[PDB]
Amino acid sequence: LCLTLKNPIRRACISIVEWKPFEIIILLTIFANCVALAIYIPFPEDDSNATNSNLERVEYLFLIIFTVEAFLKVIAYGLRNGWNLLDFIIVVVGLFSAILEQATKDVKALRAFRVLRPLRLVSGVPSLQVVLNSIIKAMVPLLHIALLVLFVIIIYAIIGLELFMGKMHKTCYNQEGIADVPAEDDPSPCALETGHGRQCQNGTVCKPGWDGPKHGITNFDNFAFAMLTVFQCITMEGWTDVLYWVNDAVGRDWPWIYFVTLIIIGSFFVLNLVLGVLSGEFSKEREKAKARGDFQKLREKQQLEEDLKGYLDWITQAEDIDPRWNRFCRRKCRAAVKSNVFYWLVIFLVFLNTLTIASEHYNQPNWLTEVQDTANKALLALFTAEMLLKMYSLGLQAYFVSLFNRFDCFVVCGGILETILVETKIMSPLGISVLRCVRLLRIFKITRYWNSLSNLVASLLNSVRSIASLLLLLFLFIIIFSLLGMQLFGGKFNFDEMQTRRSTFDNFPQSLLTVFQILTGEDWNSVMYDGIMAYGGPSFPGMLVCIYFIILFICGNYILLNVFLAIAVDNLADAESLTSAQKEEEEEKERKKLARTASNNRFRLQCHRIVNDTIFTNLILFFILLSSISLAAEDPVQHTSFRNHILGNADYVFTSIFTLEIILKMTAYGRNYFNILDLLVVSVSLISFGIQSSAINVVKILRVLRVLRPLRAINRAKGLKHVVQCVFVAIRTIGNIVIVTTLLQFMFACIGVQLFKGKLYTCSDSSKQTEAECKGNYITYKDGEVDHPIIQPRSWENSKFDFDNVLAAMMALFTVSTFEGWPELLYRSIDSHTEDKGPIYNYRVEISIFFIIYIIIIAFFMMNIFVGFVIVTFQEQGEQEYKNCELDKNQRQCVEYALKARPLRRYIPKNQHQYKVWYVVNSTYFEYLMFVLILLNTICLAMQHYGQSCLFKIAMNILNMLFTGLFTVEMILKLIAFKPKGYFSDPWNVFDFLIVIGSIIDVILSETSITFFRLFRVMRLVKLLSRGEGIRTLLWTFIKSFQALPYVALLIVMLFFIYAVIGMQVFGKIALNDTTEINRNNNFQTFPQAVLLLFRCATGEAWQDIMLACMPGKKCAPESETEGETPCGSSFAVFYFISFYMLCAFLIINLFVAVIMDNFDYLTRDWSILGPHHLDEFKRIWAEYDPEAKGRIKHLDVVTLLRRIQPPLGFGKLCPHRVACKRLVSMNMPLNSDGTVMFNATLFALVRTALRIKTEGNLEQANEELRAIIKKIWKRTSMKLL
Ligand SMILES: CC(C)OC(=O)[C@H](C)N[P@](=O)(OC[C@H]1O[C@@H](n2ccc(=O)[nH]c2=O)[C@](C)(F)[C@@H]1O)Oc1ccccc1
Ligand SMILES: CCCCc1oc2ccccc2c1C(=O)c1cc(I)c(OCCN(CC)CC)c(I)c1
Ligand SMILES: CC(C)CCC[C@@H](C)[C@H]1CC[C@H]2[C@@H]3CC=C4C[C@@H](O)CC[C@]4(C)[C@H]3CC[C@]12C
Ligand SMILES: CC(C)CCC[C@@H](C)[C@H]1CC[C@H]2[C@@H]3CC=C4C[C@@H](O)CC[C@]4(C)[C@H]3CC[C@]12C
Ligand SMILES: CC(C)CCC[C@@H](C)[C@H]1CC[C@H]2[C@@H]3CC=C4C[C@@H](O)CC[C@]4(C)[C@H]3CC[C@]12C
Ligand SMILES: CC(C)CCC[C@@H](C)[C@H]1CC[C@H]2[C@@H]3CC=C4C[C@@H](O)CC[C@]4(C)[C@H]3CC[C@]12C
Ligand SMILES: [Ca+2]
Repeated sequence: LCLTLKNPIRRACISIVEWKPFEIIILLTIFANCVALAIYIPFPEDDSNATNSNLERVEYLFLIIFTVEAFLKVIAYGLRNGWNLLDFIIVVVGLFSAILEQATKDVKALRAFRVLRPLRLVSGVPSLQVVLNSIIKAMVPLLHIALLVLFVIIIYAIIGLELFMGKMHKTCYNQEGIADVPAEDDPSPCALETGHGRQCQNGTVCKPGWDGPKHGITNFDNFAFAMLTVFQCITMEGWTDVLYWVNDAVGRDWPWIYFVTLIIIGSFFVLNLVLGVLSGEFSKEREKAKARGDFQKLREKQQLEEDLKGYLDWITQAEDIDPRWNRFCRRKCRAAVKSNVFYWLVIFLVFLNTLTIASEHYNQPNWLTEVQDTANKALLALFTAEMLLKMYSLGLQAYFVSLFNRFDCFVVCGGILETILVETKIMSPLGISVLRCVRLLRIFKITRYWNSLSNLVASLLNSVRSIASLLLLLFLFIIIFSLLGMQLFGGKFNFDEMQTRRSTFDNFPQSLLTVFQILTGEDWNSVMYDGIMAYGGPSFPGMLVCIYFIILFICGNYILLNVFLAIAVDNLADAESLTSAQKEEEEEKERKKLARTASNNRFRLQCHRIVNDTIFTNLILFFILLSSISLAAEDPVQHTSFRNHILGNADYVFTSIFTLEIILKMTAYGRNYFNILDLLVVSVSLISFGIQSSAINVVKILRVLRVLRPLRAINRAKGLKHVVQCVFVAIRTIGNIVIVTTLLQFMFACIGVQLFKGKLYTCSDSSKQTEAECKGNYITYKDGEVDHPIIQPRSWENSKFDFDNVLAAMMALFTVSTFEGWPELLYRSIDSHTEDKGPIYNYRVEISIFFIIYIIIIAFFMMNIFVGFVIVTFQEQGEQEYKNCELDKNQRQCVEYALKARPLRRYIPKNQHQYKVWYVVNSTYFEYLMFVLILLNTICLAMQHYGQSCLFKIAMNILNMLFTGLFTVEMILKLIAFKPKGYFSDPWNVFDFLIVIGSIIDVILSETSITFFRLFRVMRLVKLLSRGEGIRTLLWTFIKSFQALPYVALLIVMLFFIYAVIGMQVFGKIALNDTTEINRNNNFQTFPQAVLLLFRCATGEAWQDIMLACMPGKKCAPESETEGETPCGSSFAVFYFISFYMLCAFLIINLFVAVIMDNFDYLTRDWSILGPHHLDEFKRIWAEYDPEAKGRIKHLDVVTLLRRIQPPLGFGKLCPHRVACKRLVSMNMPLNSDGTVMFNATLFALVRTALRIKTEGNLEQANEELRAIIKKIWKRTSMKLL
């Protein structure tokens, strides 16, 4: 009993009264310890107050309590538990820190263990323990993804180390010497005159001796810096900063490949991998939950509540019948509610209330607020009257039994209280009158799929327990890391720079806000840089602290994806399935009612023969492609060029051929909605000729309308139209969530308008607190130097995104929900003081919850609901294939593999010396030696550092030559072992051969530059990825899935093309300028640059800033040619940049899930039972027993064949000459000769003996079944007939 020996009971009588009362006092002690840790405020440079001293005093009490508890629990038994060892080490480290603090007086750094005490609160309650274990157990399948991410990070770090090796160290120094790097405020790297980078064409010169872009933290100077930069880029946070810095230090044409490929491979592909693996795991758990019958409990309770709703009023209807005026009164009112007019009346009143609420804005007219107040009072009175009419008619038990009627009742009861409270001047309105807009969802009742939304809410209310437990786990994780961050960076974020940091760890609320901002992944690298500079800096011991921001980013973004996706998936796997269970009851029941009550020289010779043929079908597809290419190659920045002349003239013939084709189209038919489209587009193209001098506004909507050229090829490309149709179907399916999310967004926007109506204004200098004061000039000091003053004008400006009215609030909340620039908006809204005034530092921190709750509800919950709904909808679309035969989706594939299998060829040659080298090469020790040598070579490669010694470089070159020569030696022997005619018949052998000859030419060039071939040396490391079976199979299956669905990605390609063109035609002129989001690096001036900008926006880097930088009121380039001051730049940027972000993202969700879809077979596999992986090794073990594919085996070979098969496929460690061989020989094998039994026959016999066995005499049943529902067999199983 985990005790064995028992010491005398005289002092071990402790397990008697330690069950009920000793299990809770310790939990309260832990809670008090957490509160005390939260109260502690870290001061910079040993400062303190009274509260810190009191807390340090009570820490002694907590330590003695925990030590007494540990001693009592240890005298009970001599710690082996996982969660008790943690308590023991916590208490021992606490004692050590306490004695060190008492004796020596880093001591303080040692007490960072205190943050582990809240974690012990998990162990107290098993309800959180089980959910924590469920969260943890999902980490095992993602270890392969983690290893892949590590390998790609290492490879890209080495490649970037080779490419960008200390190049980011030259900048422009305006002063005659190196004093204060006089290059604006944030200097950028530059290149010398002989270089291809950026040269400052000013009075300044490019001179080396520069620390680096981000204080020397972001650069590929050595392996650690390069790896950190690659990770920070792969997290898709500030990768464009690194890209632009490299584009300034080196040329702009080469290094985009590195970052674009890194983003595509290490971010999008990895996210797809994670989503697929997690979806498979959740589907497996959902299928496992059927045995427990969780869905049965929800189903019975669903059909029971509707019984009570229709029965309580039924007996209430009996009360209304006279066997008093009261019953007559109740009868009239009861039928008044169920009149189909009262419902529309209350809907109209709700819409009127929404109209009244949504009409509030900054400095609204007085009559508007008077009508707002009187209409609000009238509508509140009418809604109270509606409440009274409904409650009296149905009754209290018949009213509160409805879930919705519990919502509007609370809404009215709280709204009247808030109304009176605001009326009596207690506080500004909170906004609780806005949630009356939820009742506007009652319109869905008339439409179909109202019950589908009700099923989701019912499932959520059923699973509220698990939802609360998961949210508690997330909150505890956030609290623990906030305490750790407060301990590590408490008061260390105070540098000399004029702008004090807002995202610090000074207080507990500030630490919570910073940790939440890091978890959302927005500007987390800035916090990491501040934390690095908080310590010594870019040195060896001052950089390790960066790992704190890595685990928090890795262990946090993971937890969310197992908290808000699972909740989204399971509660959507119930409701949909729930809606699948009732939707037959509403069909059979009526069927019960129905079953009772009812009882011209235009022919295919010279004008149409070569029209409908595929040749003409795909000949015009090439011409549509060429027309699109010509459209994409225009020059927007200049209106009159010879380049625009040829393409502006090449379309004249292009439209001439297309117009000719339309003549061939009017004769064939007298017309669906496709052959008009092109015609209509063609009908627009002729206007291009009829312009003359009227190019004022007609062409401004004529040239932009040319982007419809690519999208008319969907009709002529079968498969693309199918994908578009599937996309439209998915849109119509997801509308049910889209409308609800939009309504919730509108509600939050109204609340935000009520909160920050005009409060976000600020003046240029913080001294002036009103617009009247904010006038004239003021004096600002450059870089916080009292001796460097500059006059600057005083400006009274609003926020970039404000809450002045409902539309501005919706824009701001959208930019917040995209996680772009939300910390700045949060910290600007924190300072909002009064309706028309300026900001006060940290006036209301508590308003931050508004920006947090929203992010929890819209950003994290609604989006995950969206993704899970897409996943479940696609799964049910792929699952409804009504093929319910005997073989249940597994034996079908097993029999297919058994039929489509063949032994592998031997290729074991004679000429024993060649056979001797073949035996040497194939040995596993040789493969281990190669893996060791590859690791050594990549270690040598990952050792070069900036500022290295010349002898170091010579030694590295010598080692490179030695390793390369050894690899050529290995390649030659291999070649002689496998012969040139068979050595190259392997995907990996050709890969190795190209690298070796690619690593030789540059070796020759070393003694004679170009660095393209050097990178080949790194690529050999990818061979190490082909060693683990699971990761290799996962990668290969995902790659095949991507190969099988090209048109889904073609949709994203087409969307990128169209938008780009649109951006080139509209925003393609705006002048390039620094200190602006439109510069040499980010612009619409060329098609590749527009594509790069759109990729940047799809990644979501600073798109909310490019939108503002594309606003009207900009000058544009002198290349394009009175009134041209700044009349150049449109207001389309609101619809252009928002819609794109909502479209592209959706398309990506379409590409991910689909790729996941057709790959469920691997994702939900249950490797324990038989599967294609198990049957794969049969060929590998019979390859050496069959000279070729053939199909002829040895009768005696079965002796070792039966032994070599694994227990999952064959038999365990039992004796071979036993019932296994008896059953193998006793069954009905084909009636061939002694050893002329063919491979697939034996394979089918083995797979039949493994599972799915039947009585003798049913072989012909399998024979007819393998041709009825199983795919074609081509009469190839003649030798397998018996
Ligand atoms: C890659 C994105 C920006 O390009 C898109 O356009 C997609 C269309 N938008 P999306 O919102 O991507 C953001 C989510 O990435 C999660 N993330 C990432 C790495 C990780 O290790 N763990 C993890 O949870 C996350 C941090 F939670 C975010 O919520 O799409 C999704 C929406 C819901 C669920 C999954 C993806
Ligand atoms: C089908 C054509 C329009 C697509 C679309 O319409 C919506 C209306 C309301 C809410 C969402 C959408 C929507 C999206 O497809 C969509 C939008 C966003 I924002 C979104 O989240 C991505 C931004 N952010 C996550 C919070 C990433 C950091 C996702 I996933 C899907
Ligand atoms: C059912 C709901 C969504 C309907 C709400 C629509 C009406 C009431 C809203 C939508 C957009 C709003 C406008 C948005 C912007 C401005 C500009 C501002 O200088 C005066 C107010 C004004 C003109 C708002 C008045 C109210 C408005 C017209
Ligand atoms: C996230 C939690 C669970 C674990 C992460 C470990 C972090 C917090 C720990 C592990 C190793 C630690 C570092 C180890 C060594 C040094 C050098 C010293 O001169 C200052 C502290 C510093 C820089 C530590 C900072 C905190 C640190 C980075
Ligand atoms: C599959 C689709 C997206 C491929 C589209 C390829 C076409 C549109 C691209 C590929 C290469 C591109 C060219 C590459 C380089 C330049 C030089 C630059 O000074 C003007 C644009 C110009 C001339 C580009 C025009 C557009 C272009 C021709
Ligand atoms: C990724 C695997 C396979 C190879 C890389 C692991 C080892 C060899 C790497 C990891 C960290 C690396 C070190 C990181 C930092 C420096 C400081 C620099 O001034 C000289 C090189 C030196 C000392 C690197 C040498 C190589 C190194 C020790
Ligand atoms: Ca960002």
